[PDB]
Parts: sequence; C-alpha cells; structure tokens
Amino acid sequence: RLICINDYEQHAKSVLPKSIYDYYRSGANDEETLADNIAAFSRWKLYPRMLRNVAETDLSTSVLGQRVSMPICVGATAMQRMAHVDGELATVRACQSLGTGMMLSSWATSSIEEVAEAGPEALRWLQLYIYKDREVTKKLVRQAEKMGYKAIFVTVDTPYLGNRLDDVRNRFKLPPQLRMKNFGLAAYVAKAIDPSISWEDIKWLRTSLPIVAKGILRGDDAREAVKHGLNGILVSNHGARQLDGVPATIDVLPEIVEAVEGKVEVFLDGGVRKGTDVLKALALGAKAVFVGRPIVWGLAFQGEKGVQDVLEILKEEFRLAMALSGCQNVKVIDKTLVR
Ligand SMILES: Cc1cc2nc3c(=O)[nH]c(=O)nc-3n(C[C@H](O)[C@H](O)[C@H](O)COP(=O)(O)O)c2cc1C
Repeated sequence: RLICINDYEQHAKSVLPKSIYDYYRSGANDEETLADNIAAFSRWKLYPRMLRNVAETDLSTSVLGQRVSMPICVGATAMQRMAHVDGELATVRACQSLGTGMMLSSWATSSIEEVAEAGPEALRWLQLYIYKDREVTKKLVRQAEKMGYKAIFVTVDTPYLGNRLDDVRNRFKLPPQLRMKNFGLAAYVAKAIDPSISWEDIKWLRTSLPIVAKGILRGDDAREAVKHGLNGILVSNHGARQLDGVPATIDVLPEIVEAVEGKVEVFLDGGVRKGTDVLKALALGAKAVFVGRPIVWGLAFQGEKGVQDVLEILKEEFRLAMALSGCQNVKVIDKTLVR
C-alpha cells in the first residue's frame, strides 16, 4: 500500500475529517511558498560520484552534540491527537525506536511530562513560543529542563498567526475532548502570544540548555542570533504557514550557512518528503532536517507504527540516495553534489 511519503498524505486525506486535514495541509494565503518548498528541491540537481564503495552506508550524525541515527528528526507540529488518539505519545515512541529526536510543540495535545514518560530514552527538545505571560513561558522551559529535554527551539516567525484560508472557512477548532495540555487558532495566538517580542527577549531567554532560533530566513538575522549566544539556526518558513511569498527554505539555506561562518549548527525544515531532499540539504550545509507534516500523516495511518514507517521510509530513501551519490557517511556529503 504505502511506500512513499506522498502515499501517506493521500491516505490521511481519505481518513481525516476535512477541517483537520485542511489544518495540517494548509499554507498561508494563496500557498505560493507551500508549493515552492517542494518545487525548489527539484531545481537543485544532484551530481553523483561513482565507484566510491557504498557497501556500508552510515547515516549516524549528531544534533547539538547528541547522537542520532540519521540527520532526519521530527519537527514540532501542534495538536497531534487530532490525527491519532495517541498523538505525541505515539510520535515520541516512534522516535525512540528509530534513534532520532522529537521536537515537541508548545501547543501539543500532550504535556511535557507525559511525552517524557512515554519516551524516556528518546532525544527530545521543546519548541517554545514566547507567551505574553512570561511566567507561563518560564514554566515551560523549566519543565523541559526537569524532564530531560536537551534543547529549546524558540519560534521567532509568529508574532501573529499566518492567515490560513481553509481554517478561516472551516472555523478551525480543537475536537471537543482535546486540549493544549501544557496549560480559532488565529484568535488564540492573538490572545496568548506576544507580538512585541524582540532581540531583547532573546537575551532574556539566553536557561543553560542549547537554544535554536526557529524561523530565520535572512543572513543578517542569523548573525544576530549568533551574536546573542544562541546555539543553532533552524532555517524555516514555518511550513509555508506564516508569511506567504517568502522563498523556499532550501533556497535560503546557502545564505544562512554562509552568514553563520560555522559558529552554530544550521538545520532546515519545509518541504522534506524524500531521501534526496535530505541529501540536498546536507550538501548545502545543513546538519540535519526536520519533517513536519509527514509525521502527522504517519499518525493518521496507524499511530506510532505509522510514524515509525514514515521515518523508516525516509531513512531508507536517504540511505539509497547517499549510496547512489557515492557517500558512505554523512561527513562526505559535500557541496559539489549539487547545482
Ligand atoms: C500542522 C502543523 C503544525 C505546526 N505546529 C507548529 C508549532 O506548534 N510550533 C512551531 O514552531 N512550528 C509548528 N509548525 C511548523 C513546523 O515546525 C515545521 O516548520 C513545518 O511543518 C516544516 O515543513 P513540512 O511540514 O513541509 O515538513 C507546524 C506545522 C504544521 C504543518
């Protein structure tokens, strides 16, 4: 049945309620960046090397000094219990099985402690939104710290929610038996999230956990994050759900890698569906990629097992792409592989 990520999305459309599928699928406004996140990867062509000996392809790498089994990690996607009853518990168990990391949404349908309990041995990080209530915000960080999360991904591209048209048409809401368990979405954001935050707030947040700035699209902003003692950059346009008409993340990734001059790790999300997508981002300088929507589609198919399958498909696609490209490990993936 389901042999590639696209298949999982098709299945999901077939089993999910419309307002839920649309919430997860949608981009902002006319969805130009949504389409481009995908299309851009196709414009970067691969130049494989032959005869390199690829008999035992090692996908292992590290993320902020924590080993992972592959440079493909789960990105924050809110409210996963809308997709499968088990939601984030399923996701973290799948990550534990695979040996990769999970970035937990601040707006998760399961709490920080809950997810830690379901995936003790999993590498886990907290995506943080800066709430107008800074005591709320601080408590989220302190609970992450206590419950063994290894980094904070602070989202910096959402002072307001992007305008996702289908959510407006559908009057998007949580299903009744569900809540954001650590405590319509546009209005939520307007009420709860602080549109005033600045670089001064980044200074405030600089916990001893590593901090990654999530949502950077400009080299000058990347340099500023370095200057503020952050420990990484997640090149992200928020799944094309915030400002429409920004470039594809794979197209802005070279500027940002350049700008940071190797001082922090650079990650990418947005449009990763295939193992060659992973290869291209590593070639251009990313240490690892995050996948958002594919994980929700995995949940929609079969909860933990579905997410494990989506990650295993990506792992195998990436292995094959590495092998056919002449790469026996992630350290040998270089910029001559792409043009
Ligand atoms: C349904 C959905 C929910 C998301 N929820 C969050 C969130 O709660 N916090 C956050 O920082 N980013 C969130 N994102 C953005 C993702 O972390 C990520 O940047 C995006 O999904 C990556 O693109 P992809 O879906 O093409 O893989 C969400 C994205 C989607 C599609």
